[PDB]
Parts: sequence; C-alpha cells; structure tokens
Amino acid sequence: LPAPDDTGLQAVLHTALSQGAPGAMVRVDDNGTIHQLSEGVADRATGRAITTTDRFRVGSVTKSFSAVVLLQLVDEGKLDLDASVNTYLPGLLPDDRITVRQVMSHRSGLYDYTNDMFAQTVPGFESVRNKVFSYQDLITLSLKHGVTNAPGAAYSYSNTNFVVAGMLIEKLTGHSVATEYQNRIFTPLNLTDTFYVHPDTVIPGTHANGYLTPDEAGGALVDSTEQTVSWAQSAGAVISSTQDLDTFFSALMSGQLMSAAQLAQMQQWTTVNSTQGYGLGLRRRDLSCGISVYGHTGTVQGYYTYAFASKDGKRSVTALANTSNNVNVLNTMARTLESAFCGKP
Ligand SMILES: *P(=O)([O-])Oc1ccccc1C(=O)[O-]
Repeated sequence: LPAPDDTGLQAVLHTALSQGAPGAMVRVDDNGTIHQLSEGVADRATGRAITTTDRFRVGSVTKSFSAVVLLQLVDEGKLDLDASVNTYLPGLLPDDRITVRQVMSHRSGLYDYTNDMFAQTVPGFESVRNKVFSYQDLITLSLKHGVTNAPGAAYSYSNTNFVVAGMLIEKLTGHSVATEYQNRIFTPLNLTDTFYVHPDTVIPGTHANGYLTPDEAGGALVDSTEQTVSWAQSAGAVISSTQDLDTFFSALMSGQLMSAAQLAQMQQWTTVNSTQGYGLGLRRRDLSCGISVYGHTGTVQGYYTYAFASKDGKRSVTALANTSNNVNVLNTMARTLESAFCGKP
C-alpha cells in the first residue's frame, strides 16, 4: 500500500470542522505503525479537546458485530443463511420466503422504520432517545408498511434487517446480544473500550459528546450524547474507540473471527452503487486509486463513523466526527479513507 498521508488527513479534519463538526479524528494502524490525528472539541460547551482515545457511539458499525455473531452460529451449525427467517422466528415476517442471507445483505424488502422515526431529525431524536423498545416493537413498526421489493431482489438498506439479526441471535443462543458480543468478540479481541450497555444512556469512561445538527440551516446544535439507542440495538448501539474498531476489522479481514467459508459468504457483494458493495453486515468501498477497503459506517445521532480495513487486515482506519445530520461533514470524513489508503497524490 501507499504510505498514509498525514497532511491530507489533517486537511480532512480541518475541513470537517469548517463544515460544522465540533471535533474530528482518525486513527490508522498501518501494519504496526500508528497514525493518529484529532482536531476540535469533544465537548463544545466545556471546550474539552477531542482525542483518538475518546469513546464514542459507532452506530451502524454494530451491524458488523451482529453479522460476526450470526456467522459464528452458521459455523456451529445453529443457523443456515438460506433458511427463511420465519423458520427460526415463526410468524415474524409477512413473507416466509425472506431468508437470513437476504436480511443480512439488505435484500429482504423490509421497510426501514427509521424513515418514520426521523422524518424530522431533532424531533425524532427527542421522541426515541429515552424510549426502550423490544425487538418485536421495532419489527411491528416496519411491518405497518409493505415490503418495498420482492425477497432477494433489490438492495435497500434497512435497520429492520439488523433488528431481525438481534432477534435471531437471542432466540438461537438463549442469551442477550450483549453476552454474545462480549463472549464472541469483545473478550477474545481484548476490546477494552468496547461496550454494549443498552438501554443505559451513559457512555462509560472518557468520551466524545455527540452533537446533532438540526434540519434547519444555521440552527443550534443539540447534545445527543446520552440516549438508549433502543431504536437500533443490534443495528446500532455498540460503543467503541478508534483503536478497538481497527483491531476488530483487522481481525475480521485477517480471518480470526470465523471460518474461511463464512468470511467468503460475508464478502459476497451486492451492488450498492458504482463504487460500493454490501456483503453480510459488511461494506466495500472502492477508492480512487483502485484499492477497495472493507468495514462499515455509522451515523447514530451526533456521531459519524468510518471504520475500514484492507483486504488482508494489515491496514485499518477509523475516523469519527462528533456530529451527524450534516452531509458536508459526512462526505468530507469519507476522504480519510483516500488519504489513509491511497496516500499523497
Ligand atoms: P446506522 O443507523 O449508524 O447507519 C445508517 C443509517 C442511515 C444511513 C446510513 C447508515 C450507515 O452508514 O450504515
């Protein structure tokens, strides 16, 4: 790989701040050599500086954790990716043709309930932030709407799919998702900054606060740090750090978290757009220099995450900006992958 470009990383972070991120940071593990940069504030009211050791909400990066647990259950003979969801969770979905593999790759047609929840960003946050939902409650919210496409037929990202994932985990193991994440992932990889505390609202330890951008241009930021994340659960509620996400995706890509056969299933790409794919709870991004990287994004209120590794896991990158609902910032932060993997132009 090209050398990571720290000057380019610096510029990306600075641009993100100029676009409304209170703070922005990035860590690169380059085959044992660390790159770490941060700019701005973890807490915009106190002025406390952001740092790459600050814990944060990884949002939909959680889907990759959920997928790892499911794929280990496949390895153990407890789950068949091509069995129908309703084989395991009778009567859950309106169509007994929707399979586990389709849910995990967003090909199920299940309506994304979050489009109802967050039609208005800040009011929707205020509505859900202190609520506790069951898995079933979230599925019922989706099922108020028709499916959007035939099973398997179309890619359509939906939180509902990874709510199903958490249900499946809990039903088949008899354990909570927190227990499964801890025993299968957090403990074996020694992820000392990684937690699943749902429905607790506290972020353990030193953390970046999250700042939700309102839908109204120029509006005041809303502190969205403390919330249950019950609206997402196994689709979105993991807490981590840049070091731990780097460790996790390196371990994944280098073959440490499941059999080779299941990793290959995880990397069967469904087209997302001309430069992206989706596997089983896993994203592929194609970079300008002809490198692809593998991992996931997150956008939970107040936190934009990128966490991606090279194919062999030897270079991993995690970037965080502590705002959300700010596509300028989202788009800018994607450029950390360019600078970290493609290097200087
Ligand atoms: P998670 O809920 O963090 O996620 C989302 C939600 C909406 C759009 C995109 C994504 C993502 O980046 O995976």
